[PDB]
Amino acid sequence: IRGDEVRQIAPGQTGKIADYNYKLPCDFTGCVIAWNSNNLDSKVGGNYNYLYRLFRKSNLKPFERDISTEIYQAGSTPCNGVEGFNCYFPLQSYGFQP
Amino acid sequence: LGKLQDVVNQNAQALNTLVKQLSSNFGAISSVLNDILSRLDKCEAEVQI
Amino acid sequence: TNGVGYQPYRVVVLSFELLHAPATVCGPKKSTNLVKNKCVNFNFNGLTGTGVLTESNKKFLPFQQFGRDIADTTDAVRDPQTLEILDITPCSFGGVSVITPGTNTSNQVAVLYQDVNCTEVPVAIHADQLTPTWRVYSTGSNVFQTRAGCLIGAEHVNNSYECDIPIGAGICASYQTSQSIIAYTMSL
Amino acid sequence: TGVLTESNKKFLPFQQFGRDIADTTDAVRDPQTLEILDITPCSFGGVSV
Amino acid sequence: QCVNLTTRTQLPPAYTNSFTRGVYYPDKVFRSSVLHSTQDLFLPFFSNVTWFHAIHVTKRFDNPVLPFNDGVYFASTEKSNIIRGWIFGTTLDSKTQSLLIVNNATNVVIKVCEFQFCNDPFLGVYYHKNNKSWMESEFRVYSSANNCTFEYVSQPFLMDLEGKQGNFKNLREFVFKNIDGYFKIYSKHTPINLVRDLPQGFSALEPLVDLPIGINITRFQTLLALHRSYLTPGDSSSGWTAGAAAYYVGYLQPRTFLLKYNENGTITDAVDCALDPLSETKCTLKSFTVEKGIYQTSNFRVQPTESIVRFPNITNLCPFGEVFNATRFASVYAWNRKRISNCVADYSVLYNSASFSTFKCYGVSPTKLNDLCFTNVYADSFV
Ligand SMILES: C=CC1=C(C)/C(=C/c2[nH]c(/C=C3N=C(/C=C4\NC(=O)C(C)=C4C=C)C(C)=C\3CCC(=O)O)c(CCC(=O)O)c2C)NC1=O
Ligand SMILES: *[C@@H]1O[C@H](CO)[C@@H](O[C@@H]2O[C@H](CO)[C@@H](O)[C@H](O)[C@H]2NC(C)=O)[C@H](O)[C@H]1NC(C)=O
Ligand SMILES: CCCCC/C=C\C/C=C/CCCCCCCC(=O)O
Ligand SMILES: *[C@@H]1O[C@H](CO)[C@@H](O)[C@H](O)[C@H]1NC(C)=O
Ligand SMILES: *[C@@H]1O[C@H](CO)[C@@H](O)[C@H](O)[C@H]1NC(C)=O
Ligand SMILES: *[C@@H]1O[C@H](CO)[C@@H](O)[C@H](O)[C@H]1NC(C)=O
Ligand SMILES: *[C@@H]1O[C@H](CO)[C@@H](O)[C@H](O)[C@H]1NC(C)=O
Ligand SMILES: *[C@@H]1O[C@H](CO)[C@@H](O)[C@H](O)[C@H]1NC(C)=O
Ligand SMILES: *[C@@H]1O[C@H](CO)[C@@H](O)[C@H](O)[C@H]1NC(C)=O
Ligand SMILES: *[C@@H]1O[C@H](CO)[C@@H](O)[C@H](O)[C@H]1NC(C)=O
Ligand SMILES: *[C@@H]1O[C@H](CO)[C@@H](O)[C@H](O)[C@H]1NC(C)=O
Ligand SMILES: *[C@@H]1O[C@H](CO)[C@@H](O)[C@H](O)[C@H]1NC(C)=O
Ligand SMILES: *[C@@H]1O[C@H](CO)[C@@H](O)[C@H](O)[C@H]1NC(C)=O
Repeated sequence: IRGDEVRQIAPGQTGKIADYNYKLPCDFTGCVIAWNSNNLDSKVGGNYNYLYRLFRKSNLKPFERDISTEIYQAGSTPCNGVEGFNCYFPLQSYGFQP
Repeated sequence: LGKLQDVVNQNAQALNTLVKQLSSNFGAISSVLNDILSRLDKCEAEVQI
Repeated sequence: TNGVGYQPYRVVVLSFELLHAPATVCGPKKSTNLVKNKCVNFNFNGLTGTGVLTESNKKFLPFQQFGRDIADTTDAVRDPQTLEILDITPCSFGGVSVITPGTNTSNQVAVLYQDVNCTEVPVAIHADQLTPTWRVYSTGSNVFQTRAGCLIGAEHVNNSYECDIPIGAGICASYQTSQSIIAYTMSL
Repeated sequence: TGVLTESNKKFLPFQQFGRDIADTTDAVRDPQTLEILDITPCSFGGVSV
Repeated sequence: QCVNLTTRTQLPPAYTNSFTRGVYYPDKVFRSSVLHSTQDLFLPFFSNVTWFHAIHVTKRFDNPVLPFNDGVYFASTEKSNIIRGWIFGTTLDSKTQSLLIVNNATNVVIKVCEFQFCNDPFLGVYYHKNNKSWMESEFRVYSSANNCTFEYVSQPFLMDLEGKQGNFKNLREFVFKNIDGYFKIYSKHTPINLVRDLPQGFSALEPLVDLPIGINITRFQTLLALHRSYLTPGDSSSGWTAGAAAYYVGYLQPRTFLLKYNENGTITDAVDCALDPLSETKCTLKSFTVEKGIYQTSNFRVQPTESIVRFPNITNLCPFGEVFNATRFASVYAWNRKRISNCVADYSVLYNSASFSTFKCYGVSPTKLNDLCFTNVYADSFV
């Protein structure tokens, strides 16, 4: 993830990561380790291999995974699985410059 | 008949005091289950409850 | 170009209070039509809960939304959409007593619903939401009204005997010999 | 802390500990030598002076 | 490639009564001679469990897409091992990950995988002509498998996949549930000699697996193994005889139970609290025997079934772009303060662009900010 979102890896948090990508329980025995990975996952011109889900219908359950790439209908009209106005691709790319 | 009336009054007063005692927080953030369960998830609400 | 500790940080502090006064800043939820007189989970302006909603009369000054009783539990709430006062009651009540001959004899039982008329037992007990096995003990032919309450599952007998299982208000129940539970006024 | 003794208990393969009415652990499966050991307090009440 | 069955004689769904079934160990702890109380997802006693069966001569082979509701009790009576797998998922369309448990007569395989499932999948069995035995040359479950994040191909084995005629000999009971991304399966196999609906007896379903699939499950279906021999006419869509097996599906609900652990550590009896007044008294008194008398009993009988939300109808999105996307902030000594009212604090708009180094909330759990209304909102802004 990015640094600013490391705080979201904890029980009872909210945000992109703690709602749409990775959720932790509060009956959670275990522990969390995070370390800066610059000059290992960031390259010149931007590293776009790492993605994160930006739009979802509802929040995730704890330890639930969602790899679906279906188009997110933000507005009223169904856009029928093609990108367009008021429909977005739910996965966005981190831009990790060094 | 002060004795019998005293008995009845004692019982009624005890029950009313028991009802009144539900307003005490006992260290929790509130004395109402609904407020605790709405402000906090079970994560933090378990200890208060 | 200075260190991260010296870099500028923009800060906003959002101060508010909850569940104590009328609210205009709401979350991104969608309301639902009102279902009254049913054990239901409700959420009024973020105050969640479960119970039975009914209509009543209360004079709420414009700066008041909730009302609290002696026990401090919220009892009256102003509905934000349709401006009216609704009273919350628990969707159950104490006063259910189970009469039985002891196991190793039979599994039949009787139920005494205390201080309820036999006409209004189902609404009081919310038998619509109860299991099928609880509904047979809610209404039938063995329904008997007493000064204590309504007794179900035992046939009323005009005869009088000694007290085997005391019930109340001069009523005692026993296990006759097909085999069934009887309820009768005691013999002094 | 306590006193370990040997005993007889049928532990299914997914069970390691055993708990009594008071919820304190009373039987433990020794990981190295597969056997059940009972833990008792190393003292007892009943001493009068 | 996959073939859709065309010959069907369908009846309305059948029901039966599940009595004192579906009890499982709730923990991996040994307790002996103890009356232990618990609350969890359990199958209520004396429940209307749905009945399905495959028998021939009326050419039913029923296997619909049933719904999954926070836990399921499955129980199959069989002798020839017809009922031989399950498919779980949310849409079963390859747009979402789906779970597949299949015993293909040599291995039991568990896959969490984006499957383009058939419409009426069947695992197949075939009485071979080149040799007088049973073995299957058809595996008709899915058409594609991509982005495939789990695998439990087991050790090889061999099983009596033959078609036996007579009386049932195996009752296999399973409890599935999905909690915190963990698929818990409890299992029990017992020999029974009955050709009826659910037998008389108490089971003690042991924990089988706790798989980490981490998916959303709302529907399933069963994978039945087609019989096929040289005594049936027609093509694959007609030339198949049904099996001779039956299954039953329940639906777990949150219930409080009493359980009795015997001297050897096994569950032998239980009480469904909130079933009938007598069980309610056994449950309140914490015993399996009640002597003659009258007992005051607590309130477990009624449980909630629906939820209501009643919020003000306000449509004006809240000024997030004026406090966060402000051209200029205030100096900390003259810190700005802004009243906020008549809002819908969706705050998902900030996800697109704004990233916050610190976001700490006091007096409120962050998860509950979507389920609340705030009275006197002030934004104090500075640098
Ligand atoms: C489908 C998933 C599947 C599961 C979960 C499974 C579990 C399972 N099956 C077993 C035996 C066995 N399992 C089967 C067959 C089955 N058992 C079933 O759950 C099903 C659906 C069938 C086929 C219809 C048989 C025939 C035995 C041996 C019975 C015996 O030898 O008496 C055992 C005990 C193994 C041992 O004691 O060494 C386990 C744990 N086997 C499977 O194939
Ligand atoms: C798991 O899958 C189900 C089915 O897709 C989701 O429930 C549906 O969500 C949509 C909105 O996204 C609603 O229109 C449907 O009415 C819902 N159906 C039911 C029965 O609730 C569910 O949201 C998914 N669970 C999670 C955590 O994402
Ligand atoms: C215009 C301000 C409205 C104020 C509403 C007040 C309280 C309800 C919303 C609370 C959270 C504020 C947004 C913080 C988003 C953090 C998500 C993240 O990036 O991790
Ligand atoms: C919206 O709110 C108003 C008053 O606040 C109320 O009269 C009305 O019933 C609500 N619902 C709709 C659809 O307007
Ligand atoms: C309910 O019972 C009370 C006293 O028994 C009686 O006054 C009242 O009329 C009854 N109401 C009905 C509808 O029967
Ligand atoms: C459900 O079970 C009850 C008995 O507990 C029975 O009265 C009822 O008819 C059953 N309903 C269905 C649809 O099976
Ligand atoms: C008891 O007496 C009343 C009238 O005195 C009568 O109506 C009633 O039928 C009697 N009970 C039975 C079971 O017959
Ligand atoms: C090591 O473990 C095995 C079984 O786990 C046990 O039999 C053995 O006694 C232990 N000690 C040594 C030295 O191997
Ligand atoms: C089965 O037949 C084809 C595939 O062979 C499929 O497109 C169709 O949807 C299926 N028929 C029905 C009634 O579902
Ligand atoms: C099906 O059975 C065959 C037997 O050779 C085995 O190779 C295979 O692993 C089984 N299917 C899967 C998906 O493993
Ligand atoms: C999911 O499958 C599609 C099919 O091409 C592929 O493009 C995509 O990269 C896969 N995503 C993951 C996380 O495997
Ligand atoms: C407990 O296990 C032993 C040996 O397996 C057996 O003799 C005994 O019968 C079992 N206890 C009961 C009540 O059956
Ligand atoms: C805030 O500013 C950024 C950059 O101009 C823009 O991408 C984003 O849409 C804005 N978000 C809001 C809520 O105004």
